[PDB]
Amino acid sequence: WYFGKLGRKDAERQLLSFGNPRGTFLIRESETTKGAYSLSIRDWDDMKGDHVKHYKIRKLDNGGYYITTRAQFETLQQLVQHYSERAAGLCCRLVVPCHK
Amino acid sequence: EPQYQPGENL
Repeated sequence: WYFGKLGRKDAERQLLSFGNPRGTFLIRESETTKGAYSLSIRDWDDMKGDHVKHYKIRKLDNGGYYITTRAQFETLQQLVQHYSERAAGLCCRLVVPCHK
Repeated sequence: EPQYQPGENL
């Protein structure tokens, strides 16, 4: 899922580099909110057919992560695994192998 | 302000 500690420029550039379709979603570190992160998904308006959206996330008080109150987890891997089946609160589900 | 745009499916 995540490639490392990239998500603003690096991610937005690699997300549109090879032409990886929807589902290529990665996790990174927030530059404005440490301890939390922002989902970098290749989501568009369907007119451009090429764009990246940043979903600002918040860390759980009990020590976890959740994009929505309808699906909260404790680890990133567990979160990814659940969104890898379907969309629990995003524009698209996390269905992608790798793109290194 | 950062470009934060959360899109849920509620």
